[PDB]
Amino acid sequence: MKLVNFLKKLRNEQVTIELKNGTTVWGTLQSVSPQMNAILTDVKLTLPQPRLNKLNSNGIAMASLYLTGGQQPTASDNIASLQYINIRGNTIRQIILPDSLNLDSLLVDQKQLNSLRRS
Amino acid sequence: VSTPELKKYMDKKILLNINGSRKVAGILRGYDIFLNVVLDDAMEINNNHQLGLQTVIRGNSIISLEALDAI
Amino acid sequence: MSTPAAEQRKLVEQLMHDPKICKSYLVGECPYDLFQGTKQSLGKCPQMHLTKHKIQYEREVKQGKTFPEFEREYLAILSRFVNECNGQISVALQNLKHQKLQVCEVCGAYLSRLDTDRRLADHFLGKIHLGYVKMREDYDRLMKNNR
Amino acid sequence: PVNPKPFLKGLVNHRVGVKLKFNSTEYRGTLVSTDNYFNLQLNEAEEFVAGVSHGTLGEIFIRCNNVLYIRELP
Amino acid sequence: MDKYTALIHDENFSTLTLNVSRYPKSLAYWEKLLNYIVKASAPICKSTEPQLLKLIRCTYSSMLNEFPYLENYYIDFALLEYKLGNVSMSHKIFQRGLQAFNQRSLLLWTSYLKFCNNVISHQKQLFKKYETAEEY
Amino acid sequence: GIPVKLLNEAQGHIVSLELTTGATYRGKLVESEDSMNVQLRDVIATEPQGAVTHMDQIFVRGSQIKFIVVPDLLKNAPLFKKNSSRPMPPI
Amino acid sequence: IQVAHSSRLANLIDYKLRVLTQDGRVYIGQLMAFDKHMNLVLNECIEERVPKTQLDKLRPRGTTLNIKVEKRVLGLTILRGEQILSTVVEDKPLLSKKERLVRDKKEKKQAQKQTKLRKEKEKK
Amino acid sequence: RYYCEYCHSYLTHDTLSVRKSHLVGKNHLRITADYYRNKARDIINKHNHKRRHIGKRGRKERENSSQNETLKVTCLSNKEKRHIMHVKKMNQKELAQTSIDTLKLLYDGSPGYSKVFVDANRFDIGDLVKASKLPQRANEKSAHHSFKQTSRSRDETCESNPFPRLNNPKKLEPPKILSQWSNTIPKTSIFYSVD
Amino acid sequence: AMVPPINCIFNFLQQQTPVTIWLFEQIGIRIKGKIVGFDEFMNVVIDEAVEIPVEKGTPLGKILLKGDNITLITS
RNA sequence: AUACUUACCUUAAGAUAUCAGAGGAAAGUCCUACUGAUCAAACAUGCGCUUCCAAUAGUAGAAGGACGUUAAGCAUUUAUCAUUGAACUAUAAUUGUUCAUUGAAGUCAUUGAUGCAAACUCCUUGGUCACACACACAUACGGCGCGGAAGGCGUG
RNA sequence: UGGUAUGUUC
Ligand SMILES: [Zn+2]
Repeated sequence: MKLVNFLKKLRNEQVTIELKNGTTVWGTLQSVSPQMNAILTDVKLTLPQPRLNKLNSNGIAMASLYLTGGQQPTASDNIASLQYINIRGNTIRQIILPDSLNLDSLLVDQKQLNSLRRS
Repeated sequence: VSTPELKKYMDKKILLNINGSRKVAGILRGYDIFLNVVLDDAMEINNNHQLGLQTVIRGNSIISLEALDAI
Repeated sequence: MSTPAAEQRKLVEQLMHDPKICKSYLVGECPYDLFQGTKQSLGKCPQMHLTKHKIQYEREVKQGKTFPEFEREYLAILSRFVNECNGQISVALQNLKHQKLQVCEVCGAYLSRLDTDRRLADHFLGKIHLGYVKMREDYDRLMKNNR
Repeated sequence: PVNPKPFLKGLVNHRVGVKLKFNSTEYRGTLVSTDNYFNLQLNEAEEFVAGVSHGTLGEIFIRCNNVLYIRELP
Repeated sequence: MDKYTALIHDENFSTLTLNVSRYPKSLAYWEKLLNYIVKASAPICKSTEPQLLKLIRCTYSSMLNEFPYLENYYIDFALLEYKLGNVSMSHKIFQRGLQAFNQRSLLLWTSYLKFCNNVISHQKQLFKKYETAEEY
Repeated sequence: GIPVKLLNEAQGHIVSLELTTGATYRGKLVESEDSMNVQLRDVIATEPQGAVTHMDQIFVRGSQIKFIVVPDLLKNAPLFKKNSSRPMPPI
Repeated sequence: IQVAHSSRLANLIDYKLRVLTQDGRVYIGQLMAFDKHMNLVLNECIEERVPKTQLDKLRPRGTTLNIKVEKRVLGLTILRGEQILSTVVEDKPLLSKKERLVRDKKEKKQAQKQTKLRKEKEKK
Repeated sequence: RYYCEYCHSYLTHDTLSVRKSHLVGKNHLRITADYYRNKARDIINKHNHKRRHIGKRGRKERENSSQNETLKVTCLSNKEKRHIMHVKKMNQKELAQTSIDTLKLLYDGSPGYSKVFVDANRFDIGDLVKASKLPQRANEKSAHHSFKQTSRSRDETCESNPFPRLNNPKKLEPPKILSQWSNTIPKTSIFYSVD
Repeated sequence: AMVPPINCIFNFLQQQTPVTIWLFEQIGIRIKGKIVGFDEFMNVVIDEAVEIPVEKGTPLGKILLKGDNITLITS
């Protein structure tokens, strides 16, 4: 069992990848590499403010969003809408999956089932 | 895998910065393939207090290792 | 071998009296080990060699309780290679007897007088020549310590 | 002359205290089983974020990278 | 004893030092005294004896008070202070040597700019040094 | 892979590398390794808060490197060629 | 600019990338090569960063924000993959896809001719 | 395996010793030097055009060109342009290898000369010139060149050469002028200088 | 003659020479003790361990110290 | 070029789309110029598909730069630490202030740095294509000239 | 059964 082979099965679905910065990437997912290198397409990077007034946020990730090139210049919040982002795998903390997909079809490892039938 | 190329730095005084702040200077006696290094008569440069007769440093924590001698 | 962590485990596993321990490595240089890298390698050393025995042996020499029959064992190893390559260098001198070439015993192979000092220095810094040099001066030092 | 892997095999089903590297949090509990990566499973464990004991914890799996040291307790 | 005390108990250091001290303006004595000091440091490195380095800096700087127009020794004292590692003191030695000549010397400006090229790494300021060199 | 081999192309040419601490180093590249350990010689060293010094040699562990800047002619190196044909390797 | 939906980092050779690193710095340059560890080689990449003084203009509240960005120029750099965080595409290649095809067929011809020559030369 | 795209040659299993021995090989080193000489030559002499986007000239433009005149075009022959472009490429090459080294000639007797201008005794690149020499393994080239090497030591004092002018120097060499403009010069000098 | 660092840690074990172990900073303690056994990964076990803030600190008895943390092992 | 002399090497394994169905050498294996379904690649080929493609009826403009000038612009802010002596204020061991002395380090800058803003000059890039100098449009606008660039989707 | 490298001879 490697859950990366689970995650490769998704391949056309709106996910939200929450990275270790705090930045969250919402978008249609294309392929996933065997090191969890997500490639999303129609993405909407955003950085959630912490709802308490005095607390700032990540400052480095503010710089990273502006420097992507996609921040809307009139925009109030840190959002950056950009076609084609590519994400190196060690950055992903968690991936918010869609509500609709059935886990009990997808989590069946074909290779584990293959060996277990064979042996 | 491959041992680092420090055959020319053996038995010479050397200053390396452990982590990002500490600076340790000693005589290089041996090295490993992780760039662990053991140097005699170390001192921690700031007054600077000596460490001990024989120390080893985990090369995870070494950044750079310039040599304060001939080579 | 592959990942570095696996490579160390072999070294530390090797860190952690004569039935399963070779004597020639423990006295000095095991002559199995010395030209195993080059083409004249007879093969692998069949008796096991450890670093822990070498540290224990340095402890035993440093305390002073040396046991010389071990050195007689090592000398019994050296005599074979010394006499065999001495026969073979006389074979080389016979071939050189029977474009200037000379035969160097201390590598046991051919050189020329025409070549300059730096190429000849390159040949003199070899696995074969240095294994031979440690072998030979250790042999003559053991012989003069016997006499 | 006891190495770390026999040291952890020796502490199986014995009281041990593991302190994580972060907050000087410590979990004191009995060691059920250990991995090759020294992942730790603790049973009947208690939690000490300082000297202060906050609670009791049923079974915990402590991830291999976080632990600073593992000691045998009196 | 260290290499410093082997230098300070040498017979030659007494006579060379003492001839300089007798005859301050003759300059072959200063050059013999300085060459001997620098040569008795077989390799100049960042770990050579700090007493011996302090002795070298005192020798060159006193010679450059006695003979303020020797261009080549301002350059050499700057390059020695570079090799020891601190480029700031070598800046100050070049600017001291330019000041001895009222800024108007070609050899010191040429060498100070060939030096400066490596170590400025700010472009407006590096070019302002060429615009200062060009008016003198 | 190609980037590590490009670093092997740059031996003996002035390279500039910035470490992960923030320091910058510019000097000749004497030796480099498959692990990216580099040894710079006659190196001008800029510390993170900006002080510059001169070092005779330095060995940096390649894990700490952010980037390396090699000479600009090496874009014409032959390891970048896509369409390339080999001479049928020997036994 | 629109990028193909099934375009992996092997397709995007000679496009102009926008690589983002961990310390908040953006590297912009023509992509030359990549590797297993995801460490790029960028041809004319220019580093940019937001200074700490300009940074508080990014914080959420004029209409458009104006950020003076400290940029350094470096050329033919290799990045290290450990530091890379995400990559975005800025500009298409110089040559068109058709014209790129023409160049590739030409280069295959010339290379095959040269190794045919080198073989027949080593025979004689 | 290891393959050298400069040398176009495969070798057996690369060990750092074997590969490091190859990369300093002589045949390899001349082929690599040739490779980058050719690529620098190409990125100079690549003769390729920008696209020309031609706009329809206005009538108000096209009257004022009708006034002026046709202007004659000078074009060389084929053989003429063959010769002249050889000459121009030769001029750019020798103007690129020209360096101005007068200030080293002028300071040739000064007291601290060896330490600044020999360049082997400098304190910054003194060790590096020592390291740069070669393994020098073929000494037959060294014995074929039968000059004396004649090194300047660092230990020179101003006692040697007390009076520089006692026949030891030669005059400064006159300023070079452009050979195409060599009839520009004034015909006779002002004073009568013997010899 | 070269001493590799495995050999230096093993000599610390074999002579029982008391070591000060510098952990990496932002933790801010040091471990004094004696090395009983060491790993391929540089995990060490320490008998009569003391931890010290950065010389009044608490005693620990015998610990297994994970080698990812250790910065210096000095004597 | 040959030849000879040495010196350095002479290796991680495994695999080539998936699922189901028929056949051959009760469990599984292997195979089928076998057969379905899915996937992926190449090549053709289309969509009233979507975006973009610069004055000459004029001396322009668009996109991106400048590691360009005005420019010392305008407004703020920075330039060591320890020891000893002397005067000095004082609730005070003398905390504050000034002058000198020994030692220790010390990126250059102060015409800098940082904040703000404007004018000007110049570089690269493009179908500077063809037919037109036109009264349109609520289902809001014949997207009903030829190409080119880039994607989306479909078929073979 | 090899490769690269080195230098000599012709
Ligand atoms: Zn080659």
